[PDB]
Amino acid sequence: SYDRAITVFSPDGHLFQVEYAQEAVKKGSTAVGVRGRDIVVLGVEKKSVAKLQDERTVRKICALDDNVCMAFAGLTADARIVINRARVECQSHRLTVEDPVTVEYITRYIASLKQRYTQSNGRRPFGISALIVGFDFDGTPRLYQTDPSGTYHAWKANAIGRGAKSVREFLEKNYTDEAIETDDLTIKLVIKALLEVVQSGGKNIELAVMRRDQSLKILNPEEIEKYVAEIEKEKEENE
Amino acid sequence: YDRGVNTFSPEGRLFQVEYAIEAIKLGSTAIGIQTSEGVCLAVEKRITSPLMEPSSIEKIVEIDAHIGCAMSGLIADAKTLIDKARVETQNHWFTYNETMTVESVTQAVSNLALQFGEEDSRPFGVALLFGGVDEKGPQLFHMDPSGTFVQCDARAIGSASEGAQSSLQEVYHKSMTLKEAIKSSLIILKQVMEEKLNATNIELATVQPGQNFHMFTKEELEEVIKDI
Amino acid sequence: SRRYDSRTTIFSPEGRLYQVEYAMEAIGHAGTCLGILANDGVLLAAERRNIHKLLDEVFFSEKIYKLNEDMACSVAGITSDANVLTNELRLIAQRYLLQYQEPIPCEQLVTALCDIKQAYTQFGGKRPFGVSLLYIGWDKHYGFQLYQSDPSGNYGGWKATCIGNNSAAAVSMLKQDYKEGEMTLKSALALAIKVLNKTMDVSKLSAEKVEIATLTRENGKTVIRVLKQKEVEQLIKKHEEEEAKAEREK
Amino acid sequence: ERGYSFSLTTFSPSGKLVQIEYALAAVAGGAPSVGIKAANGVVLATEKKQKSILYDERSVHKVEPITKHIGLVYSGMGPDYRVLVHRARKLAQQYYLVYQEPIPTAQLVQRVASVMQEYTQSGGVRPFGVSLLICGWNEGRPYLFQSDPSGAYFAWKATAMGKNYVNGKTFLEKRYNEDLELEDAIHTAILTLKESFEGQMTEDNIEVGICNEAGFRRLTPTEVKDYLAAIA
Amino acid sequence: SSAGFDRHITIFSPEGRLYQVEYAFKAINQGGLTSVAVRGKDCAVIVTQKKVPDKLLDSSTVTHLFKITENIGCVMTGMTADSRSQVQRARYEAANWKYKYGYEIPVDMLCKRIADISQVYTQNAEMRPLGCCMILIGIDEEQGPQVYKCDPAGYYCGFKATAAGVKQTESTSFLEKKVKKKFDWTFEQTVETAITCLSTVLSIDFKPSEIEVGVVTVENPKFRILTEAEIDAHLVALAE
Amino acid sequence: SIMSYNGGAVMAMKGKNCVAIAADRRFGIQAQMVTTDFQKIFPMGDRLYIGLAGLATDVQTVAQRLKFRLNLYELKEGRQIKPYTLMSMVANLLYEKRFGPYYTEPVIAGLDPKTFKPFICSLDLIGCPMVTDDFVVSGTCAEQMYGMCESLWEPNMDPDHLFETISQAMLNAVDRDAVSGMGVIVHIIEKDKITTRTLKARMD
Amino acid sequence: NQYDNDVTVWSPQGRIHQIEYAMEAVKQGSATVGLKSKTHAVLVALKRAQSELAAHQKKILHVDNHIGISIAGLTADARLLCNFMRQECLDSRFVFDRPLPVSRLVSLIGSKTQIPTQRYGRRPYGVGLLIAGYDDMGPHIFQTCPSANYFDCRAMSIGARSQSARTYLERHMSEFMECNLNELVKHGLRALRETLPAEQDLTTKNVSIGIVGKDLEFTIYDDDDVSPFLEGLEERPQ
Amino acid sequence: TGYDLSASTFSPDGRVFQVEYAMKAVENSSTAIGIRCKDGVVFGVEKLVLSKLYEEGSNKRLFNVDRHVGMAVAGLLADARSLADIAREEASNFRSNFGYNIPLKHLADRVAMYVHAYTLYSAVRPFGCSFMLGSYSVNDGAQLYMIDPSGVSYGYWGCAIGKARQAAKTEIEKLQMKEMTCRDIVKEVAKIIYIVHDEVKDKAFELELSWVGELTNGRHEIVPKDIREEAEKYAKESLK
Repeated sequence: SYDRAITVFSPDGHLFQVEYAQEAVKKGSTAVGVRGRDIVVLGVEKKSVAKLQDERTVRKICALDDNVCMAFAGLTADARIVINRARVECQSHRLTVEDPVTVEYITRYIASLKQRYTQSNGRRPFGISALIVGFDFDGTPRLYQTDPSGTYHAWKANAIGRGAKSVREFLEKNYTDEAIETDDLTIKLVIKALLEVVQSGGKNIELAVMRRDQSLKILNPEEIEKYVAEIEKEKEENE
Repeated sequence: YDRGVNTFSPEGRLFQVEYAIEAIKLGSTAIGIQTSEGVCLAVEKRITSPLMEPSSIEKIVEIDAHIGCAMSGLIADAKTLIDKARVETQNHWFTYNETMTVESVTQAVSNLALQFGEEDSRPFGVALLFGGVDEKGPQLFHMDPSGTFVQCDARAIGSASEGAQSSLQEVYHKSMTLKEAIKSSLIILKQVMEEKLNATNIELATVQPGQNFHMFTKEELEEVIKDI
Repeated sequence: SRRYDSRTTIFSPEGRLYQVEYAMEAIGHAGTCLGILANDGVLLAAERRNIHKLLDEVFFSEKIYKLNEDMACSVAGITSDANVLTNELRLIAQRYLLQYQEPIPCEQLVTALCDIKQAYTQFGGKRPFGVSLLYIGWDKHYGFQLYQSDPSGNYGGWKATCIGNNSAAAVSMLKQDYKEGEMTLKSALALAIKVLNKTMDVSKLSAEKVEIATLTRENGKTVIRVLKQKEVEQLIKKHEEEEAKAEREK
Repeated sequence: ERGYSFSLTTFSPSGKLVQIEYALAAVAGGAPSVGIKAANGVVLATEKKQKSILYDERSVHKVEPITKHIGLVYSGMGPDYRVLVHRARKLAQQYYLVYQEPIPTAQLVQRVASVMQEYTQSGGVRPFGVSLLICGWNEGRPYLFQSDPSGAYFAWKATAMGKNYVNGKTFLEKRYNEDLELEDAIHTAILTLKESFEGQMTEDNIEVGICNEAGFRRLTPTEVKDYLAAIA
Repeated sequence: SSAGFDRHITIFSPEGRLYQVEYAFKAINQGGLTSVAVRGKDCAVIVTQKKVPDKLLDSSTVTHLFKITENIGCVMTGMTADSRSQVQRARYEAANWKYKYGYEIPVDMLCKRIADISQVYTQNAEMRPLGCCMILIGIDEEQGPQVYKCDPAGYYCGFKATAAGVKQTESTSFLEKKVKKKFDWTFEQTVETAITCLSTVLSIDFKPSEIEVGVVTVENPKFRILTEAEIDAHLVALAE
Repeated sequence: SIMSYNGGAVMAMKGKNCVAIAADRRFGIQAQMVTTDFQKIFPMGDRLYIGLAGLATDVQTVAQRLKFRLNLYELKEGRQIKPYTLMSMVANLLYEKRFGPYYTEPVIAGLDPKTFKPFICSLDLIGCPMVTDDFVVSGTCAEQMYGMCESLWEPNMDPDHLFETISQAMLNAVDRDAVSGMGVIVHIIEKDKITTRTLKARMD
Repeated sequence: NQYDNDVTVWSPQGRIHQIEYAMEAVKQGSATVGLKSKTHAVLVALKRAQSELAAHQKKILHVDNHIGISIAGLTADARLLCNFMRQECLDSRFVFDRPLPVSRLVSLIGSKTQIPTQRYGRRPYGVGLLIAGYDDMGPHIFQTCPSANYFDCRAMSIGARSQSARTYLERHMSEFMECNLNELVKHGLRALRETLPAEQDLTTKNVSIGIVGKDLEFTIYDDDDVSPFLEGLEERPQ
Repeated sequence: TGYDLSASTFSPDGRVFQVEYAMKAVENSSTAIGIRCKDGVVFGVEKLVLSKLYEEGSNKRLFNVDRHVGMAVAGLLADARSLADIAREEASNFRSNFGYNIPLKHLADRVAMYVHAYTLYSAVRPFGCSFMLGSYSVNDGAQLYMIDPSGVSYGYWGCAIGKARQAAKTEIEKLQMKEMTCRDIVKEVAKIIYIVHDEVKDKAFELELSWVGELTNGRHEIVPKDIREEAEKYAKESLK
């Protein structure tokens, strides 16, 4: 019945065109992310190379500033505008105020820019959801998330994309109150979490970590293959 | 047609404003009580996941050092209201060297909500409760998306607010104390929600004349739960 | 008013797009364009529409538009909508040279267009671009490149790509016959004339129905060679000679 | 005003633009015309019959100059033609104010077609109902182009717009060749306009303009009476 | 067929038609009026009737003859409200020619600029396309007199004998039988056929006080509205 | 003045089937030089050059704005630019800043793209074109350059004597100037090739 | 029913229904009664509670030292016209250094509310303003309507079930010109008590009385000072 | 019917019903008549009392545009107030740009073109008012005009606007208005009002008479009929 407008309400108080934007997020590849003691980590799945293209232009993980990362879902066009806009704000903040940009400040900019972009008619909202991970604000690891309605929010372990309900239910029975120290253990938690992929091919995982002091460290498909081997080593205790 | 964006009913109100009241019903419940000793306040967080961080959900914010707040309904529209409510109390101190009164805050807040349309778009979906201690003692106010602004002595809004206000009018009288009214409010809370009442479900907010500090109790609230 | 407006901006109840999926299907009912990498070059191929015998063809190029100095592009879709994008894209690549005095490095030119092509799917009630188009070029940082524009704004860096519903069987052919590593110009030209033999259903591959342009980095110049119709002829007869070897096995 | 700003054209589910295909139907139901590129000139001709014996012939013209070496005709509806004519006049002078040199015929069609593009995409306006034929002899070789209400353009040797254009398209293909003279080209340009004319053809039923290298020139009825004087 | 909103706004229908402008062609016909213009000579004659249904209604404030400039007069058919607003543009832009260019506007140039204003109302939407009609006369030096006619569609032409209002198809059929033997039009041959066409299409044979006659002539190029006495002089002159 | 802030000298000279152009090399503030490799002659297509002299800001600015408009011209049209067409293009660019003008005086020299016909012209700081048949000069030391060219120029000259005439005209006039010098570069072009030579001048 | 959508669309009966519907929003609000003598103009309103322990919503609000207004209808259109009302009152003080004549201020309101009743893009103002004032020629009682008509009157009652208040005013309007404030006020609030259901009484917590006088500035009395006015009254004949 | 929504759309036979709908909204208003003698113009408005609380002179329909120009509106009263302020503002600019009083023939043209502009766009609606314009001068005499909601504006000797538009002008035209003085007109206007349905099926009424001419020296003001009350004394004697 009545939706076809972002300014009208339902007879029971809903915004269906805002709610339909979250349905476009569920067509994307899943991406998870946890925070740890010092090393934060986020991984993505469903690479699926097609035998005839270069793979350095299909990247889903980018950095806004020197100590903040980004992972998204949804459709690829609307993510490029939000990424390119957020690089300007996290650089123009440094010019007006000489501090580095906190991880909390950049998520309020993305949410508020998506906020006013929902209110006026003739402005189709962004059909993306994002994960902002950064251990930037004075040695403290944090990770937030966004929403197409424009609500920034903080979790401690996150999953999005096509099949987030299984992974988020998986991590509640898996994320121990025992803090995952010896950070390869924390990386092995993500590879165990990403092991419940839509097909779990093993070579379709692109994990990216950050040791909170260096830059981004994109893992190679030889170090990640070693972590996939030790996951099968712990699986030998079932018999 | 069937009463679209801006068109009168054959009988009464605009239905866009009428449907804005219904959007508050899917919010979270909250109770504010005015007492001559001060203003106490409570809310339910509605935390879904353990991985979901608890202290990221805000419902009580600090408009100023003597003015608290509470919200329900749409979180996305409430961040716009809290923004200029902090700004125009700060503009008042800039040009008058004095604190803006609690009533005249929401005068400026209710001007901006009655501005939907194409004139220089949609109405809001969020109700508010404002606690504060001005020169006339402690006060408590409430607004709606229709701009209808009124003073209350004890008010509960959000989901299950109808059943809250029935029992709340029995337990209230004019000679309450602040230590009595806090435990009088959370008895109403655990009778309208379904989870076990612990230190992670609810949070409190008190403001006093002599204690303009501390609008937010934190794990001293654990003592109040075990006393009841 | 209200009852006179088109939608162009409204999601589905399932979440898909109503107008963007329509514009991505009109390009399949249009001409055929493809490209192929080499170790020392890159080429483009095109299909001639309206091959009626009362035309002039005095432009020396119809599908190919030499855009900056070292880049060109094919085109597919609405030809009337296509002239707006080319005059803008030459103008994006030229204000970059006013700003830095260095040529545009072949990627952020494409993202500059793909932000313009995206923006009509967003705010403003307007018709999106029904044009997908290819890219060839050379830079200091990566070398020879292909890219694939879309009405949605997505782009991808391909090694050998083509157009869909017109010539979707070519992509199945390019995965079978394009060998990685060695892809040189004489090997790539003979591979390209083999593909258009099947997709264009005209027998014997009349040279007036094709168009081939290349690009070679040559002594620090990056020439763009739109090769004439005289040497299309012997390029066809080389592939016509390959039928004689193809019947020796039987 | 309000500032409505919405276009009246969107895609079909099949992928076609509906209103542009409707505007070509009004083009095909217009007055017929023919244009032939010869080896030394371009010949334009049209069909100009009045609905009454009252209408003066020295008031409204069909063959219309743009510069002194560029002319322009049409097949469609009347009053929409004079808009883009006056648009092409002011556009051709802006090239001359910058470059101090008369505009080539290829460069003019680059910009006139962009004007006809702009009414198809913008808000609330309707596309044109006039197709054109643009001629001219610049830099030795002469030229003959055709622009449609969609916004594209072409480059013809000989073509025909208006009513019965599919009959004139086959007739020009069976009569034209690689080269003729301009004086032979007018002879095959009336014989293709005599295919679809009425029972009488006089000096005031047709109207012919030419393009020599000496410049653009439209013909007075003295020559057109002497040209159809028993030479077919 | 009724496709989309072709019957409501100015868009193309199938078969290339468009209906909101050819509905305005019979928006003239609710006037109950007919105007005749005749060019035969070194002169030019407008003739148009008045329709006075009330004795309380005045006589001087009924006239459809409108003086644009001193050498250019016009008559308006169709509805009255759109007619007088069309003349306000014609009086305005005839003076802009004198200011910008320094001489008197030709009658051919003015009928272009009026029809170009009626173009945009057909081109743009939400703008009502002025359902009225205008007929001009005037003297051009080295060209003789002219008679022009504008349409709501933006189409204009110049021609010798003109009918408008309700009864074009009966009056223009009469004038082709009239103008086929091009006899000596001698400024009373012009006025007599201007009367006897309208006196037989309407078939009234009317009193001297129901028409107006506008005139311009190579001798006195000023626009000139005839007097009731001299209207009666030409009316009894054809009583044979 | 503002023209005398950095100095400069640009000379063009027409030959029989060829044309030559020359300029100085000194860059500097009012009395202090900076470097001896400041480019003042810019190629705008083959067999067609341009020389700029005046304020060193507007030399580098106009040469980039003209290059901005030339590449957009040579892509809408497959042909190259005629030497008459560039003169109308530069005069449009200078006249747009009628009251905020650039402080330079361009000198255009080149051949016809079809025939062998040479072309020389010079413009003012607001865009007055002026074509000649023998020579054009521009810069601070203008009056010394008229004294050399009026006495040494011959009508029909081979590329040998045309090089030797423009060499002696530039060396003897710039050495009389104080704020110009430190090297002279000479371009001599023709139908077949382009020859660039640098001269041995006084480095004081 | 297709004509019942916009302000621009006329009807085949010649009646625009959107203006006819904004009259219905006036009947949603409570009743209020205004009247005047030769020297004193008093308007009396009726408060309505929201809940059992919230404050009652105010009706009478001060405007100028010689102008006070009542309200009935939408609170959104109430304060939007008040901010336009207060701006015009202080401009004549700043420019002319005189107070406004009351009769020409209301003509500015009818010009203000006329544009959103003709142009598309803004609904008419649902509002029921009663106006009392003092120009140089004595007191005035004015009313407005969302059809942008303003009526001068000597007594008026608008709002919910205000027809029964009008019947009391018509059979006592001959007595209003002579009596002074000790009964002129309680001539007015005897008219409010027929706009009530017959079981409850007009108390001190639900009524407001505003008095502007010839020598008296406009003063709002509520909830404490109503007790010298409610003394000396009879009950309803039940 | 159907396409009758916008004011910028045509019917299939060629008329705009949104103008037609607004004309018969003036029909439901009470009767206001106008008449002019040889040296003045006399207005007259039948105006009915709403219930009882009307305060004897409120919301009048006899306006005052200029020093010598006033209105006699009927229809939607609020729409006539905004239209009267246009004519007040239009006559002020003619004073400030030309230095003398506005002629009534030029004033009615400026107003009717302004009413015309609200009958063309889909954003706005046509007015729902019709009114009169009367003035007097020594170089022009007395004039009396008439403006419909469509914008047609021309002159009368007498008119009526309201329910009884036809029922009043039947007995206006049996007066010898060409030679009477406008003091004898005032006692004759009052009987035209009281014949046709003053309070028969209605409740009550009150007569208003405006007044301009030679006796006022060009001023426009209400009658001193309060003085000597002679209009009602002479018209109520026509009961038999």
